[PDB]
Amino acid sequence: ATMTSMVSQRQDLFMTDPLSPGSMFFLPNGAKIFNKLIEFMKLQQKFKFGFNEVVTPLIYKKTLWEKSGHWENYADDMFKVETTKEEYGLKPMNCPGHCLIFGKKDRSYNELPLRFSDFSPLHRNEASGALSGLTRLRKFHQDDGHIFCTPSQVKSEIFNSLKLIDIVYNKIFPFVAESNYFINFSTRPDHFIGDLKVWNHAEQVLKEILEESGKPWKLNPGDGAFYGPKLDIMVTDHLRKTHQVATIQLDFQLPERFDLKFKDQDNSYKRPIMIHRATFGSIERFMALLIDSNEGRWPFWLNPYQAVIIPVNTKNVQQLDMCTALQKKLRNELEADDMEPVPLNDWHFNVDLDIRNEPVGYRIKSAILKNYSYLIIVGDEEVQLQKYNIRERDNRKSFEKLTMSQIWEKFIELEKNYK
Amino acid sequence: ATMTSMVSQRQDLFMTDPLSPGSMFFLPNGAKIFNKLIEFMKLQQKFKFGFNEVVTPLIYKKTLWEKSGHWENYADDMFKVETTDEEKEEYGLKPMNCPGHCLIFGKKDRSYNELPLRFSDFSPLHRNEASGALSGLTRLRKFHQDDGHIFCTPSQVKSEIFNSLKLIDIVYNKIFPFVESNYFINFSTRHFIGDLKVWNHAEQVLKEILEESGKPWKLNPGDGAFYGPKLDIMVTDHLRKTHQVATIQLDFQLPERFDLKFKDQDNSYKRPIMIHRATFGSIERFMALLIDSNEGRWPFWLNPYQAVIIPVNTKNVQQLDMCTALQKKLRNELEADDMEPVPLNDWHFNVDLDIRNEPVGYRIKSAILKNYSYLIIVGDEEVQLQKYNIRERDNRKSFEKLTMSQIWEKFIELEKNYK
Ligand SMILES: [Zn+2]
Ligand SMILES: [Zn+2]
Repeated sequence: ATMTSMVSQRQDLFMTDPLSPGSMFFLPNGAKIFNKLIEFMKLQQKFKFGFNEVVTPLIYKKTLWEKSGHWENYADDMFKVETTKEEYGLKPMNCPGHCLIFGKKDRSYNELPLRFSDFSPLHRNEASGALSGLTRLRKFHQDDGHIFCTPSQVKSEIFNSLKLIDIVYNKIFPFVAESNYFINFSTRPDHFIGDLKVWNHAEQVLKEILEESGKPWKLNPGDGAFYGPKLDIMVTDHLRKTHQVATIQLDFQLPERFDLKFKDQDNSYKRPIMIHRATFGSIERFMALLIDSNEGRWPFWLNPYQAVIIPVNTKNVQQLDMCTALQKKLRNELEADDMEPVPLNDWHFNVDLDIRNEPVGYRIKSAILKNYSYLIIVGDEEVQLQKYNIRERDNRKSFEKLTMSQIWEKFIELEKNYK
Repeated sequence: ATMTSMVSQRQDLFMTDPLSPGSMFFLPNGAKIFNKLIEFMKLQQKFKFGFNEVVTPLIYKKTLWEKSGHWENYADDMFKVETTDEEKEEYGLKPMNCPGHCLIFGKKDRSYNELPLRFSDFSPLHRNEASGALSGLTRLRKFHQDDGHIFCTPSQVKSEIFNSLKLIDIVYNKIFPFVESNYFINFSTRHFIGDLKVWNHAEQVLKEILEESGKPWKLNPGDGAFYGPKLDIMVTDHLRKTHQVATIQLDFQLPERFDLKFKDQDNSYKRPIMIHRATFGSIERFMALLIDSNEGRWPFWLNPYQAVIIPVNTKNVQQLDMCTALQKKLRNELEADDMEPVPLNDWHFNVDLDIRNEPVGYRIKSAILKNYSYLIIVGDEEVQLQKYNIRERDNRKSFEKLTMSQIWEKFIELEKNYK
């Protein structure tokens, strides 16, 4: 039994049905987690690193995949469909579409760097025994992106693109001069395409980046790719298992095969440099890694169960009213029979309430096994003192006596700073 | 419509390519509108009407659609996926999310206190029509429907319906005043499963709720051939055209056909009554309606271009600084070289800047052309008084001279009103 499957069983995160083999179901909780990760990524891309989200078509004509050469390339690794017969097929990747977007209009050097980002679902057909859990899948969401820029600025872009990664694995996340990840730098093979000039410019720029990075990097000379240099992000498990999550890969083949052009400052037509960018890699896979790392214990913001309120006596009126009040505040929800709707950027916390008639210790225990980030209990003392008893799960000495307000502000100041 | 296409051309909303007929290109501005509408509906369903978002797989075995009953009537325009060098069980693509949610409900044992249990699905849908039957935003192959379903005991039914109507009364009766009611309803009983007197009982409860409604309504033979009664919500067009924006279905067939059950307080298994719900319907279509009605006039909430700053003298440093100050301090963007992450719920505004060297009147030339919702101008008097000149979109005369913070607070208090 995998850790993933186990945590899913416990928290009701995921589902799998034979009617849809290899395709992942997301329950309301897995929903919350997924959507939250995606939201974080979106904010970071749009409001910091300058990416513009687009939504591309899921399926394309055979002729398109033939233009990119990914038709014969992906044979049984890609699904297919027939139309009323042109023989359409489903996109394993976002690349060709994002090339079309660039090609549809006349581009100028002043629009560059032009960066696109797409969260659209991706379907890949793999052997019935090849796919296991979230790591190897059929239908999987990936956060993609592409940078179209003049060579001069390439370095800068790479830098920024790495910074994002640095913020993800080395800052916002646990599990390991001393950093979380190292980098595999993949140089030119013996057989390649595209002029060697821009090739060496690229490679040199990269050598400079990694050199001044401070992060450790393996040279891995000569492996991949005929369309140009790669960078693989490597993070190691607490179990010592080494994982490649995201990859930054320059592509010289698509610009030439899709014939993309941009007006330069010298008023001549030059072909733009394309950069494949990923961070979370496979979102499902990323969630996998997170699961294996935290074994089901989520940071306060990502946690499907943010906190729980337990009254000492189920039949105690004071405690009941107090708890219900705090809940109603923390969840921040509006009645359905009402009219006025919910606004934007208003805070909402899950905050379940246990009304079960069992003993206090029982709800404590069960709620602990349930992973809740914060346990808030109300006894006689809590009632008389008009406060709440709150604790973090991962420490188990906190026990702060806090007012509704103070709690609200604490959770807000939590999701604001993440962690 | 050449309207939607015109607005798409001026605002850079949507793109189309021969290589993908039926699939719409969503790129950055149209994607902004899209994602924002979707976000609104999200918040509303989640923190108000008590819905849980889920993500179902795009691929399902033909066996599923068989067992559901869609493999017969709706298999006509449905799309199939082979992708098999061997069997080839003939997995079909999902035009609709109906069966998936039933799978989700039936997966785990449930009881009476888990109801009403409401899901929602924003997952992409592909329905294949004739090559010429395609209207650009009206009918596509690939589109996103808000969908959603409800599982509740009979006692809950009326309740769940009323609330489900309230949601509508938000979007139409309130939010969008495109034209004391903005809508009227329709009717049902068009191959069905079960007893005739049972379906007639459903028509009795639905007619009973419409009798208790207080809204205009009509009748019709052919709506919702199955699994039971229904209410079609029609909107009178800009000019003399009635459409159907959303549909509310009452389905007694699926619960019995998928063998769904729960445990009533008496500890006996009863068959749940499910309600198919929709509000936005097709988001491409709804978006089309919006485009036609508003012409590219979209309010400050939905607007891709939220505003523009005009430096009456473009070569003046004193004015420029006061401009960029407002820009940077408005969009609230962060440096790309920082390790500083973009927080959540932090406000952001598009608020472009025109440094083009021309007469100020020419930079005002296209503002209301590009359809900016506000026009901000900085002159000498604006620097001396340390404020900005704000001109309202639809107000040809009235303007306000406001400090930065006032523009901030103003915009925030605006987008919070869904203005
Ligand atoms: Zn790519
Ligand atoms: Zn349905």
